[PDB]
Amino acid sequence: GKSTYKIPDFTPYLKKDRNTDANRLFSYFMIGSFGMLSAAGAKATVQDFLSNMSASADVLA
Amino acid sequence: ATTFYNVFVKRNSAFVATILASAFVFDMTFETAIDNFWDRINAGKQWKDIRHKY
Amino acid sequence: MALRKKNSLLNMANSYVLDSPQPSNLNYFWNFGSLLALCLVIQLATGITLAMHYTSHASLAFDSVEHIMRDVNFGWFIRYAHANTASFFFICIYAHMGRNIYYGSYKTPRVLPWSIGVIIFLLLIITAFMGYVLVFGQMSLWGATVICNLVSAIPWLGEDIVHFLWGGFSVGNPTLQRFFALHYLMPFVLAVFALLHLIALHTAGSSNPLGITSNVDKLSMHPYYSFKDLITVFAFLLMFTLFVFFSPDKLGHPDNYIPANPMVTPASIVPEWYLLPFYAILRAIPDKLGGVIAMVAAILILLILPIVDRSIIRGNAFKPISKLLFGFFICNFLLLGVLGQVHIEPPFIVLGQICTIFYFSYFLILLPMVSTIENIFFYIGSL
Amino acid sequence: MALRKKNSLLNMANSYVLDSPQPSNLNYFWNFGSLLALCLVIQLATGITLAMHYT
Amino acid sequence: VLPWSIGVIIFLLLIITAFMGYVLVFGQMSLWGATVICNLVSAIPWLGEDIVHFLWGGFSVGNPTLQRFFALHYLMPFVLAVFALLHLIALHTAGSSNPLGITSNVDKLS
Amino acid sequence: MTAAEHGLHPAEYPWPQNGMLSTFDHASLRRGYQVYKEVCAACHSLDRIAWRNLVGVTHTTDEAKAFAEELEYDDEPDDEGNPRKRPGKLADYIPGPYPNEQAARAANQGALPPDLSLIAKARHGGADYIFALLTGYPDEPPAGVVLAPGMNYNPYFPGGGIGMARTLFDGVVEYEDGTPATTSQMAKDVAAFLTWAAEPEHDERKKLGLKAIIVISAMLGLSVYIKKFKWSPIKNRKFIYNPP
Amino acid sequence: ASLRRGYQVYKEVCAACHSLDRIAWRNLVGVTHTTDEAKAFAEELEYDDEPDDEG
Amino acid sequence: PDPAIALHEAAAEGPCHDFKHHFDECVERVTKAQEAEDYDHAEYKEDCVEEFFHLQHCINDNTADKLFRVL
Amino acid sequence: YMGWWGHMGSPPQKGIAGYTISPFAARPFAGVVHAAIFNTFRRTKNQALFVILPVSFFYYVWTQASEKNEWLYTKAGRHELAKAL
Amino acid sequence: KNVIIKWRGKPIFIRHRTSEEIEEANEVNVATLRDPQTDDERVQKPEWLVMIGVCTHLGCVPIGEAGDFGGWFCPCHGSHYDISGRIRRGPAPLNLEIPEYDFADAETLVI
Amino acid sequence: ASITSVVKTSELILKSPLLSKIVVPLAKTYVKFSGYRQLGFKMNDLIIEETPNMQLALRRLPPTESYDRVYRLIRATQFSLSHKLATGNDITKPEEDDHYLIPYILDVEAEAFEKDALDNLEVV
Ligand code: HEC
Ligand code: HEM
Ligand code: HEM
Ligand code: HEM
Ligand code: HEM
Ligand SMILES: CCCCCC[C@H]1C(=O)O[C@H](C)[C@H](NC(=O)c2cccc(NC=O)c2O)C(=O)O[C@@H](C)[C@@H]1OC(=O)CC(C)C
Ligand code: FES
Repeated sequence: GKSTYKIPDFTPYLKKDRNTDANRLFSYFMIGSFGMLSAAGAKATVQDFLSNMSASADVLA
Repeated sequence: ATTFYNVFVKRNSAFVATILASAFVFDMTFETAIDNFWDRINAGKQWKDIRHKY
Repeated sequence: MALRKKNSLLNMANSYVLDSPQPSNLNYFWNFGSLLALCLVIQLATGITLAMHYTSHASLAFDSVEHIMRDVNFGWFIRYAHANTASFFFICIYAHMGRNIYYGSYKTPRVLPWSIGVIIFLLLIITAFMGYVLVFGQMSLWGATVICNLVSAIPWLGEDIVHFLWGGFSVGNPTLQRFFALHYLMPFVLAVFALLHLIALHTAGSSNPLGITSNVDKLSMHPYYSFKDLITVFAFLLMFTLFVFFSPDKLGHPDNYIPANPMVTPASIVPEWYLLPFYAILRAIPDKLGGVIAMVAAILILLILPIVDRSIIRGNAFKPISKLLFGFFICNFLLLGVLGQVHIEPPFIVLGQICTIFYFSYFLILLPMVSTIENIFFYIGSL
Repeated sequence: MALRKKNSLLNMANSYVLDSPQPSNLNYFWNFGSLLALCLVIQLATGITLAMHYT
Repeated sequence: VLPWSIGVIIFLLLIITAFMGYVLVFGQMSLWGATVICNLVSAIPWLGEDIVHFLWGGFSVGNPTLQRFFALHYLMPFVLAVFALLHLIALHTAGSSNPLGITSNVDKLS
Repeated sequence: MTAAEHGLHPAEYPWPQNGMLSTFDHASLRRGYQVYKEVCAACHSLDRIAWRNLVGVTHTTDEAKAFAEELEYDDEPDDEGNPRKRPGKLADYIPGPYPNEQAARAANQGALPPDLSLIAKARHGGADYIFALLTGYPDEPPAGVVLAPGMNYNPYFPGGGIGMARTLFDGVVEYEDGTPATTSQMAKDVAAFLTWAAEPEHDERKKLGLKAIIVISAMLGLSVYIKKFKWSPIKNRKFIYNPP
Repeated sequence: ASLRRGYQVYKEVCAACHSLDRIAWRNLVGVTHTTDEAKAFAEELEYDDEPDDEG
Repeated sequence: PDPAIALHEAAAEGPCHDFKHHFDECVERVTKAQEAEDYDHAEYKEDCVEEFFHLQHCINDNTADKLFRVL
Repeated sequence: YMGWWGHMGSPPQKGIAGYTISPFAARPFAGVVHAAIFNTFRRTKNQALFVILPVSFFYYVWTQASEKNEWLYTKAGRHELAKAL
Repeated sequence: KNVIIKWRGKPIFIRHRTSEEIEEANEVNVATLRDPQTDDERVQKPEWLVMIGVCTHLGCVPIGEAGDFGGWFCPCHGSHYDISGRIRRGPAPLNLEIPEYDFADAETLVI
Repeated sequence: ASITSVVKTSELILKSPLLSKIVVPLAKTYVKFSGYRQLGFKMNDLIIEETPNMQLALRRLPPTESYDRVYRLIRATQFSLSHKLATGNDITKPEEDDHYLIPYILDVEAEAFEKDALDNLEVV
């Protein structure tokens, strides 16, 4: 309400183990999983999509 | 756990290498897993199931 | 100084996608812009791919689309992705326009992005109409016949113009070849206008759901909106997946899988769903020329929203009467859509006329009245 | 302030084709840039036209 | 350096664009041009042959090749226009050079 | 419009392939091909299907080559430039019963039997419409219906009068797998077959969609965690205002 | 006048072995022949029609 | 023999009996009307299509799943 | 009307202290269950009328129109259809 | 006799009408005609009924000589056209369209 | 619309006893339903400011009033993005909803409209 050195209450959101490597590693596991599926999805997308350019079934015949 | 972070995550070059190697493994295993699952839920329906008659 | 700011080329990317200052409170309806960018990219990728397999000659067009479905590796996917994404493009574009109307994005200082937007909307309609013709199925032919015969209502020169667009005396091979060329081109024009409306917007920045200035509290476009945009990308791709892989023909008309036959007329010619409201507006006017003018006016009338909205407050978040009026307007726009696909029979003829009058009266009467009254209620009510 | 400078869209055209400050002594070899722009426009116009007739 | 470097890419795109357009006629020079030029890619070790067949869409230059060159020949000029615009935006930071090679900052003309 | 003018809308039958995870029953597809070949092919073409398309769906390569080799197709001219015929190969398309539309209409009292390659996608209803139509000829047209000459009453067909007569009767086909060839069985089989003809990627498409759904769902879940993670500083921000 | 004479050479000498597939009878009209002369040339030949009613 | 025949007959006598009777009564009226002279020179000739559709639509709703279960 | 970082065009700010914590220090899903239930209920309740009123009205309109249309093209509706045309 | 000429894919009915046929067509009072027209408006030469032989209802081709007004009968929904090719009975709203045709010679017409 | 217009029209209504009897209760409920007070805004904080006139009026605000306005906008933006409403002291009470800006914008506009009138004067 007045003092700016009295930091507002963040206890509802602060993690107790916040400076552990375990803690950071978890969030990077989420980011990395997301990167992993995006990489797997992009590979699948590109490979399937560009295969249209390979000889079609009538040509192969 | 610090060890895991230090090896696979701390350097971005390592993290991206880990992600791409994981993507490779996921892609290969997921393909195989879906293939088997798809064959079980569609059992006796697919060509591979009736081909033996011919 | 950081390279992204120093180098002129990088700086342009930077100013749009990275350091761009955005309001900190944009809600999920601000994500349709990026979905429309994603639709536009998917349509260019799938579109260019289909063009590598499509033949624009009328003797071969329909067959080339069958070849795509049957012989090209993943051709089914590319075809269905392209056809369904055209529907999703219109869901996203209606959403994006709806967001802009509800939140008053058309007001000063954003009249220019809005006005260019109305042109983007027209180009999208033209683009999607021409693409529909390229299949050269029955809906393709009969759609091009009916729509291009509306141009015949332009007095004196109308007939001549139609023959000029068709390249002949009926829809045929010349029409098909020219629509292919134009359908390839128009999405690039549409991309340029999309980029212009963003450049125009950059002067004011995005509006926000409260309708107040955001100059007090800005957030970089990345990472906050980058990551927020991914949520709707994946939500969109889930919807895309359900249609493309599991129900690819739910949004379409079976008549387009019959090859074009100039003799046989299909049971019912109705346009693609996203054109249906404008089609209902056209049917409402009995006069041929009147109908065409009304149909075009139904889109161009959006250009007067900056004038007819007399509110001193931007957007509807705080305006209960405007919100109710907007609800009625949006539902009426959907009812027009539904009336576009019924037969011209009682009682839908009169109903279509009432809905068309309601559509126009929103811009011309109700919005000016309601916005004037709300101004007075805010002032008296807060005294 | 003049509209060509005030309006963001106009200002971009202005900065490239109208107020763009050029050296005063460019010779005729600086005109190939605009000829290449003209070639590119003719190729787009003729090209798109041929595409309307080509199979 | 940057306008120049983007220009070198414009030059490559123009070569590709004009090569593909030449194929679209499907006359003898069209065919034999596409055959010989796309068989240069066969020299890329290991994957070269595979890449050629992928670009042709078949085992020789034929209909698939022609259709895909049409689509790309339509597209490439638009890419070339975008790069042309980028090299100008890049140039705008320094402005045009001039035949004396000195600064023109002292004496500008609209 | 009158419901007559629209046609009766077909029931929703539980086809094997209905269901996000379900393929066609390929034994039914094979039976359906036999119905097409022995009944429909008399009047209807299947022009978009090649012999190669049956291979590894309904038939082995040998069976399909045998079907192709029984037919004669137009070869390139001989050395004197005289026309020639050759035996069919797998790349050949299944040939139609008529050389052109005029021949087709002359054989069918003016009506033109459509090509069946896309018919399951080209009609509202799909398999259900084909099944309903083939099984939906009443013994007697409803009293008071005036059929035009050469028309047959069928309520599922718009207008009621169809130029195609009832064709499936118990035991017109003898299935090679010992399945009783009842009217309903044959209609179910042929309707499955035609659905496959119209959308031959159906099985592959739905498997890839399963993969897509799973990956995209996971990425959607993760993208929401990441969004919330990166936005938490903004959501959690607190202010203290001291008026100056 | 030379073009017309040349057509007569083509018709009486070359056409025995060589085709002229990209030229239609209408192309000679108002170049070498009147409309009547060209229609007369066309009407002397038989071309494939659309099938009759029995196909 | 054809499974459908039995299933349709059962559904007509059972859950779709009201519609069966409607169609029947319609047919009786129309046949009787056709029997009467100067029917050919009438303005409106009644059919039974509507009643037929109501019956068929009902039968199909009660039969669809049962029929596909025995194939 | 909008500037850039450093000169965004805000009236001068003074007297506001802003505080936040690191994403790594926060639970991103803190109180998510409470929000998903109670907050969404609050926000939906507050906006319900603006959706329900127009949707219910236009659905009723459509329902009446489609039922009339259906009835006009029955045998029973022959006469009323004849007048309506 | 009635000929069928394809012209832009659409069939063209050309009937060489007899004297008594012309008479039959000139009878019907214009008043009682969905699409009110007399034969003189339709033909520029009474012996040459030239029409676009597509039915005005949906777009089937009428079988000629059949009908109830002995002209053309569309089999699709049972619409009857006249010897002028005017609609008399059935769903069809308009009379069978007349192309723009001119008699270059008295023995040849262009359409 | 101009704030001048809004203010003049409102004054016509407040004058007429009949009109005020029916309009003032409506306007009070409207403002309750509007719900801007639940984000801790004063009415005037919602007026569109990207106009030259309004920019000038904001520059004429006393420093204190201006600093308070910036806080209310930042606070409201934060409630918006959190999908929370104000509670307790953050809710604008009816007595605190003062028209702090209306006098300034009415002066800016008075001059702008006089300028337009006087640009069209005709010596008689
Ligand atoms: C001897 C003739 C004949 C046989 C046998 C025949 N048909 Fe037909 N069929 C027709 C004709 C003629 C039409 C066109 C009817 C019309 O347009 O009035 C037709 C139409 C159809 C239609 C489309 C109706 C529509 O909606 O336009 C389908 C589907 C169909 N047939 C499938 C089959 C199947 C499946 C079989 C047998 C298994 C079959 N037909 C057997 C002659 C036949
Ligand atoms: C290809 C079609 C379009 C694309 C890709 C597109 C993209 C975008 C993007 C990315 C933004 C900024 C982010 C956002 O607010 O969502 C935006 C804002 C805007 N767009 Fe669109 N847009 C398109 C069509 C339209 C149309 C049809 C209109 C209007 C009829 C329009 C009017 C606007 C306006 C007014 C804004 C500013 C809104 C604001 O932030 O307050 N756009 N658009
Ligand atoms: C805004 C961008 C676009 C939209 C909205 C759009 C829309 C459409 C639509 C609606 C169709 C009919 C689809 C069908 O039912 O089969 C279609 C077909 C087609 N489009 Fe596009 N299109 C777009 C961009 C492009 C582009 C850039 C190309 C590049 C050539 C392209 C090439 C084609 C082709 C070849 C077809 C015919 C093949 C087919 O029907 O699938 N499209 N388009
Ligand atoms: C830099 C722009 C372009 C260049 C350098 C270029 C070059 C060429 C060339 C060299 C040919 C062979 C011409 C011949 O000998 O007949 C050609 C043909 C063609 N180009 Fe382009 N082209 C360009 C742009 C375009 C564009 C934008 C289109 C749009 C579709 C297009 C459509 C065609 C078509 C249809 C042909 C084949 C018809 C023909 O050979 O005339 N071109 N182009
Ligand atoms: C479509 C092809 C191109 C177009 C339309 C184009 C257009 C232009 C224009 C209009 C200018 C400024 C005016 C001038 O100096 O002539 C310019 C400058 C320049 N262009 Fe290009 N250009 C193209 C291709 C190239 C290529 C291939 C290169 C380099 C390989 C290049 C390198 C440059 C450079 C370095 C300048 C700056 C030169 C200076 O003013 O000193 N451009 N170009
Ligand atoms: C790469 C630099 C080139 C500059 C143009 C490229 C694109 C670009 O600027 O991207 C941005 C990411 C932009 N989004 C936004 O403004 C945005 C702003 C605020 C909030 C949100 N969402 C909320 O959470 C946003 O989504 C966007 O998607 O607009 C595309 C259409 C642009 O494409 C073009 O105009 C070129 C062409 C492909 C259409
Ligand atoms: S189509 Fe000619 S009678 Fe209906």
